[PDB]
Amino acid sequence: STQREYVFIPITNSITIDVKITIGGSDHITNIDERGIHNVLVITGYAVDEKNGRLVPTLDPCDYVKGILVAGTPQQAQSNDFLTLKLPANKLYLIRKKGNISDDLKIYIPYSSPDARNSMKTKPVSISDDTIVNNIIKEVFDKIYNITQKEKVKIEKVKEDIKELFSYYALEQ
Amino acid sequence: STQREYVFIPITNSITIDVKITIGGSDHITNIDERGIHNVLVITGYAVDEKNGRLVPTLDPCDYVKGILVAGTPQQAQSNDFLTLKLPANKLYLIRKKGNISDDLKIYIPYSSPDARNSMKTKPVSISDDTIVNNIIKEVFDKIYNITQKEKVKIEKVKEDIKELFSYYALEQ
Amino acid sequence: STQREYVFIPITNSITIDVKITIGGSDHITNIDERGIHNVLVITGYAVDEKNGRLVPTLDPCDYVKGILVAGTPQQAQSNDFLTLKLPANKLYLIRKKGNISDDLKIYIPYSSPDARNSMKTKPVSISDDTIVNNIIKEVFDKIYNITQKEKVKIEKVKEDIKELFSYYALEQ
Amino acid sequence: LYEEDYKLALEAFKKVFNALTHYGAKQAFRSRARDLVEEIYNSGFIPTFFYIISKAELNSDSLDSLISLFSSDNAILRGSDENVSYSAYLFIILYYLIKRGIIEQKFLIQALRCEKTRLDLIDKLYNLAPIISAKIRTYLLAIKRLSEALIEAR
Amino acid sequence: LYEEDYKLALEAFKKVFNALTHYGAKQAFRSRARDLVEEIYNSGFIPTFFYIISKAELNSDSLDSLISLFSSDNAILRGSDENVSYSAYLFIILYYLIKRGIIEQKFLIQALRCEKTRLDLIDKLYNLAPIISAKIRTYLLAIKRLSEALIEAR
Amino acid sequence: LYEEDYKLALEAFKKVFNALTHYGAKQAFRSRARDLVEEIYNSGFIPTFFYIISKAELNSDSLDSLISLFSSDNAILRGSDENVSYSAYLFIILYYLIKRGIIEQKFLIQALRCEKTRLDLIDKLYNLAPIISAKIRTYLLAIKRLSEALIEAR
Amino acid sequence: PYYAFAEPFFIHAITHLHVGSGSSVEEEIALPFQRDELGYPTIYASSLKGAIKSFLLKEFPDKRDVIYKVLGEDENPEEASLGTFLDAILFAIPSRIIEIDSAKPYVWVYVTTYELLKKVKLYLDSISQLSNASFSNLKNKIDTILAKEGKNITLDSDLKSAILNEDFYVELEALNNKIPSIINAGVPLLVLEDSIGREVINRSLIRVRRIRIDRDKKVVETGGLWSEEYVPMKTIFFSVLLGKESKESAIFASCILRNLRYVILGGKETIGKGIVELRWVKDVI
Amino acid sequence: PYYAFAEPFFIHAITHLHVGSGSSVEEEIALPFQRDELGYPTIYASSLKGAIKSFLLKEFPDKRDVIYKVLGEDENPEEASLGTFLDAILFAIPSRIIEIDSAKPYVWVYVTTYELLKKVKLYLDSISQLSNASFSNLKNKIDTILAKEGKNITLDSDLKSAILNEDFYVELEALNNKIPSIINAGVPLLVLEDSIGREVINRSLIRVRRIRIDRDKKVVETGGLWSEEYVPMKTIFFSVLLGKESKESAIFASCILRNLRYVILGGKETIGKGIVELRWVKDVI
Amino acid sequence: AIDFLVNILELIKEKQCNINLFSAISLTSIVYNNFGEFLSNNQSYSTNNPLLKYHIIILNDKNKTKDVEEKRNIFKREVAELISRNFKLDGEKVRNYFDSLKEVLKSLKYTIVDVEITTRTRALIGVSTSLGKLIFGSGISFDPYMNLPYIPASEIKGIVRSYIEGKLGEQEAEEIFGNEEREGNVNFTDAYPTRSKDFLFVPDVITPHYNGKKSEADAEPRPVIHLTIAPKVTFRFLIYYKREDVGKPICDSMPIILIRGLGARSSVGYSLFELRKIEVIKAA
Repeated sequence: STQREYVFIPITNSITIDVKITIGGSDHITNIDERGIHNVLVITGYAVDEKNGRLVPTLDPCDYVKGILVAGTPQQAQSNDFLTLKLPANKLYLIRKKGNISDDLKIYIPYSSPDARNSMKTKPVSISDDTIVNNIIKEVFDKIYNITQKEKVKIEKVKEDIKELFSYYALEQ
Repeated sequence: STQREYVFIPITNSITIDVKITIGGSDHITNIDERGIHNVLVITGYAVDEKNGRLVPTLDPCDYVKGILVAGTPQQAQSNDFLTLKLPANKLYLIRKKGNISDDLKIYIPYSSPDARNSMKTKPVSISDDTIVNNIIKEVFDKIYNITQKEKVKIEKVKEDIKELFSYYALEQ
Repeated sequence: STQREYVFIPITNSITIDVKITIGGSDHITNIDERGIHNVLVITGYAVDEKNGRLVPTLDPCDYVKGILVAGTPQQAQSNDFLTLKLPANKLYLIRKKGNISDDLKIYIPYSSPDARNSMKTKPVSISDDTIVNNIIKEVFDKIYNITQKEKVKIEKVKEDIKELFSYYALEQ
Repeated sequence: LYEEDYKLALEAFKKVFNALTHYGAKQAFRSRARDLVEEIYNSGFIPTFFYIISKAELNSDSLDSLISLFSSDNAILRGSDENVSYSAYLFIILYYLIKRGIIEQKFLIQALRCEKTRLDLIDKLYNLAPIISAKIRTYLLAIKRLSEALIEAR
Repeated sequence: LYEEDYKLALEAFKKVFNALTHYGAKQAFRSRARDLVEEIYNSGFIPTFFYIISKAELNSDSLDSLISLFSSDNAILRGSDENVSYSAYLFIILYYLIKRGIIEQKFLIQALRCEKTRLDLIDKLYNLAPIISAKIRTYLLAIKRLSEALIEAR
Repeated sequence: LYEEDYKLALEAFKKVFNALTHYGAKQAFRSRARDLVEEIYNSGFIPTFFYIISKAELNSDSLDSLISLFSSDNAILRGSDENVSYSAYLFIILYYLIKRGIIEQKFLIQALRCEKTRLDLIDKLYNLAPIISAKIRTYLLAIKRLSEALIEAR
Repeated sequence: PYYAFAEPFFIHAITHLHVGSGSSVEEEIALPFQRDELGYPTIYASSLKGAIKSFLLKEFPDKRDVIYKVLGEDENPEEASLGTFLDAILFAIPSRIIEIDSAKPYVWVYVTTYELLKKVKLYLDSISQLSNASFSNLKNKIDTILAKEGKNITLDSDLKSAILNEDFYVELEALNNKIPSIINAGVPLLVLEDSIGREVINRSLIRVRRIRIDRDKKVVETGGLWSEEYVPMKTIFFSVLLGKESKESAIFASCILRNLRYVILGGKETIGKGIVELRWVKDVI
Repeated sequence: PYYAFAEPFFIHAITHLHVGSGSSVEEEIALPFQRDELGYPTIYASSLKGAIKSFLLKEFPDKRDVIYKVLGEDENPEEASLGTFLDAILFAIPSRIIEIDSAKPYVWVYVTTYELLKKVKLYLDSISQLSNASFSNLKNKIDTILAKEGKNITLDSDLKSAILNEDFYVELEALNNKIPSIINAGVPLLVLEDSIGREVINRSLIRVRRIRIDRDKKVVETGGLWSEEYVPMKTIFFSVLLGKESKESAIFASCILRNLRYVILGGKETIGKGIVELRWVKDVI
Repeated sequence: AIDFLVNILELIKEKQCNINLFSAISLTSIVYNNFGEFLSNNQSYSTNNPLLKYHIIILNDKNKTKDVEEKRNIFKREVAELISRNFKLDGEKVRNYFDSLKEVLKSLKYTIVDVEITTRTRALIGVSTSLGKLIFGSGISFDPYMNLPYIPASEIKGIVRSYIEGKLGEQEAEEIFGNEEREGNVNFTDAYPTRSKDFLFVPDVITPHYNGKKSEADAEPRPVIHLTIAPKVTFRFLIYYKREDVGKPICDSMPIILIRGLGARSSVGYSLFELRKIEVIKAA
């Protein structure tokens, strides 16, 4: 069928090695058309663990992690700690929906243990410091979305939005 | 508790002897206050069987019968074939509601056998032939409603009111 | 004559052994043709009696019990408490009609006594909770219409309609 | 003080938002809402009510769906887009007429069941048109607002 | 007493100021800030709120922008001036209701996501219309001052 | 007592509905009511009036049933559907003309038979055309709505 | 007395007239017409005064100080204006008519109610008790009518039956041909019971949907759709102009109130709305 | 003069016109023509002003400033419109006539009622009070007719009686056989009493039925059938354009109104249903 | 007033181009529908009216009702022939009107496309319209102020649009004719007949035997006399626009659509036209 992997985008570069697949098929729902990323993914009750950033499952309905959903499989080295799921494209909180979905999808999620050893206070982390936005472009927005620096001379239209299109919760703990 | 018996109002003399208690108490559901009949019940899904007119059960929501509700229990030689039932004073289809009901009630209804031997073809018959109105006022509104000929010289009021407010369906089969 | 059988369809599975006939004739009025049920019957002024669930005659125009018609005769051990009746195929308040009926038919109704010792306070309840909706396909709709799974691989249609099409009012007593 | 009409509009839009399954039916009900309140203000209630029942196609199949929406919550209006739009708006109006005791719910439901007593329903409505047109204004305006809020356009 | 609201209003205005990008949306927000406060206390809170949401066009993308605006600081609710300003003022009201605990924050951030609960939110607000007319006046008038001051007239 | 055009339309449609036993007749009557109004506008009320009369094909026996329809409420229009529909609509127009007092019942009933009358009926219609055409069309629009509503589509 | 002069006048609408009331949220007409304490439309005396004082101020550029004295300065004010307007009571409104019991044809008549005449009688009583300028003629023409309250009535003809605005049936009973007609206008004038006059007058307004078209593609703009609400032409409002001493006021009622016949009230004066004819009761009865 | 200039002009439909009043509920057609307070066709002055303004904005592109000054800015208006359109009174409308005994068989004929002429005279009176302009020729031609009211009148023909719109038999009588033709076309001009002219004119419009074809099966789509009212070609609407002194208004009346000849009114232009011509009475009469 | 009805047929036979055909037919419909009454009456027998004919003709000697009923069908046929014979096409009104309209549009800076099409086989246009519907049961799109049958501009625009759509995609169709969000770009006018060889209307008949019948048992003929538009009539209509890039399709589409149908029941080859002439007058 189809396989997609959601990749967190916190302010840390723990994402560089968390997938092995760059394209895999031909279409990731995360698309970029002259105006910024379209069809961005958000999940509830979840906050990330930037030090080796993985999705800690919280329960706080405010806990949301904003990232991009790309087709692939994680590193072919996991599912012993990464959540897999099969959702029929109507259970995905996609924002900036420009194109539609394939009426079903199998999703993988970079997961981590609950780590029941401290108060799991998460921190509201907003992507600032466009310098870190820069390397983030060349780290993932160029490896995966190679079309950068080939078509978009308005990378600032992808630099200005990630400073605002992506905010999340981190544990810092 | 309280007892009230249902009395159909057709244009036939299948009602003459079906009532045993005129009042017994000091109130009823049906009322007559200087403007005609009020608080009339309507029973749907049933029709008349004038040869011993009883509410023959059918399933057309349109075959209905109209009658007043006075207190009493009939003749103590029936209710082996009459509908006895208790309702919370609100599940009744009342015409010209005036006041609140006693939040409890027992109801007696002249019930006929289904008699699944012939095609039930009920026929809507209204109350015409005001000679019938006279002989029905003599049937019930004098033997029961002694308040008539005691307070109301407005026999034309109640006559024109019975000529319209009381229609029904009947099989005549 | 051509005789059909009515059946209560509540959430109560009191319908296991209550008839004699799966098909009997070459047709039940109820049809199921790749589009959901058809010619569903409604009976108004009656309610179900979940403790030995049966059609009870109340006098409220709101109490309606939808069900299906099957050509049959009940269990050859009844007519003591089943309303048998014959109608000219028009007084049938049918739902989602497909064809036309032959202008004569005899039917039976599962009757339960009015029991004028308790207020028949009835409450509305819809058929949800597929647990009871899944089996009731096998429990009645297959044992009768055994073409199920032989023509309809899309049972979910005949599963989602009964979820929404059929209902009744409930004594909850 | 009370704004009970807004509460009633809310608990009625709750229903009709959960009967129009297909999304186009929701968009078309929104179209009906944004227009029929102006029409009922200008051209009175009886003409607008006739225009609503006409475009509703109140065949006994739909009437059952309405009588079920009255009580049930798993009811679903069936039909085309515009037919269920006008059926939902007719249900809106009848819900208001019942809750505010203008009509007796027993009588209304018994009318929608039969193919004849619907005429008596329309007649009794005719006798009450001034009161109904004075009362239902805020309710219908609330319904209009809810519709244009909770439903994307076409 | 409502003497902290002069700071709460300052925070909410700072948010919705750095949130609107096109200056036309800022001037439109100023217009809304002047217009709506009279209506809230003339026509009631529920009618004005129905009007606000009806003009706000609660679609999941702008809703997500608002959800982030509650927590983020760079959030950009976009769209059209005459339509993003109403959402900004609705955000003003919701920021107040959250930060004064009149409505629970998690319930709000959750009902601003699931369409079904979005209606129960409006129901809750109906059950808190008297309370949210007394508390919020000072806050909204502070927002009015700030709007007239910091956003240059059109 | 004077009855508005909608009240009169309801009162007439009631008895003309309780007089078309067969259902094909009902659907044909609906098909009439939905276009004879546009035809009356386009081609005048007198041409269309006598077109309805002719196309009714009364035959002096169905004419008796039509006349009985005024007096009784048990009468039944008889004939073929494509003729019973036109007889029903003819009765609709006659009920209007009589009730509004434009033309005496004796005159109309005396026409439709007794060929000598029909021509002076034409002349009387040409005298009263401004009286009738003023609002016959808004009386018949209500009939169109009632027929579209309470009669299935064939 | 308190008031030096009292000039009751009528306001006949030449074109349609729209005096804006001010929008709201629960309004269902974007631009409504100024209603009064009982629903009927009126003109608030503020709009009357502002419109007139702005008209006179440019149609009489010589004596721009008599006006400023009677109707108050616009710069630094140091005295209360000597002139006093009054809320223009709706006097009589036209309405389409389809009449019975008369072949004598009318395509529209004048309609007024008893409550409106009671408010006008209030105005007249107060003014006659506060300015010594009595109006026995008009006051009795109105007392004769009010002596017939609770019963529809016709003045300028005999109808005995009519259908007003296509909906409402009335059985008029002519008061008497002995009443001299209030403002002639040829057409009859009905005085209706108020419970029916309310619906008639409401039905007699003019609601009109307008749109706004994009200026580069000939298509409507989003949000460019509303409704307005005019009173029809030939509508009659009745107001009173009141004045005090300080003979500038005396000039006003001799040089200004005689050359004042046509003004523009309300708004939409680029849609040709608001043109108004003032007819002083002083010389109209 | 409250008005620098008054420019009464006629509006002759070249093709049919649709100036719609939107769909309603109390009326049977789906796209009726703009009616008035009396029930006759009209052109709300908003429609006139919008059409004319858009037209001559895209026609005279150099003089945008004058046009905005006299008609109104389209954005951030710092000042009102110096120009005023009055509602277009229906002057004369064609009608389908059948008549024996004429020296010439006519196919159609113009038709007017006395109420329309009263409204025209009212417009002329009002603008003659509010301006230096006076139109004694039109006023004379009009009251020459109005004197002979209370009966049907034929201006220039020998039509004794006729049947208008195959429904209304009218007995006519000539006026003078001398009075000039206001409608500069030898076609006769019937002027009927009201209550018989009201229908004859309401019934004289063109209700055409249109459909929408289901492109896939090439039949009519479901619910894709409607009617529309047009107004016949050569219908005449009288209206007045007014202006206040600005020295931009003077320029507006100095070349623009001297070069305004044809415009596109109403909707459905792509069906070729908009074209219309203006006459400028001041250079017609 | 009734004399008008009695004399309307004489009127058609004498004026023949200057009667209002719409009102004439709507008035003679009253005759047709009260036939027996207008027949059995002393009509002030006029030697020149077509209804005297049915007093001396005798059909079905014994029965009278069936005699009248057959006289009525003969009268319907005679009415159809009468309208076809007398009412012919004067034509000059249309030429003058179209010349004036062209001058007008040229003043408005419109690229004009003058088009004249000739009808090949007798055409039916606006069969559901109302002209003779009261008599024949089927009308013709007739303009009762120009007093000439016309093709609606909407109809021509719609046929052209359907063709250009099936040719160049709905996207391009809307780029030319406009969608629900922007105006069109091509304007059409109604088509009026300029010149005709001999007739304008000619009668015709349709006779459904087995239309909507279960079997051969309920089948029967059912003839429907009705007017059509005679062959060789040459209609004319304009097309104008300003976006000069839309003429190219209109040039191409026009000669192709007309070879197919342009009116009703074209499947059986009725409303077939020839593109007589296309003239263009650029906006310069």
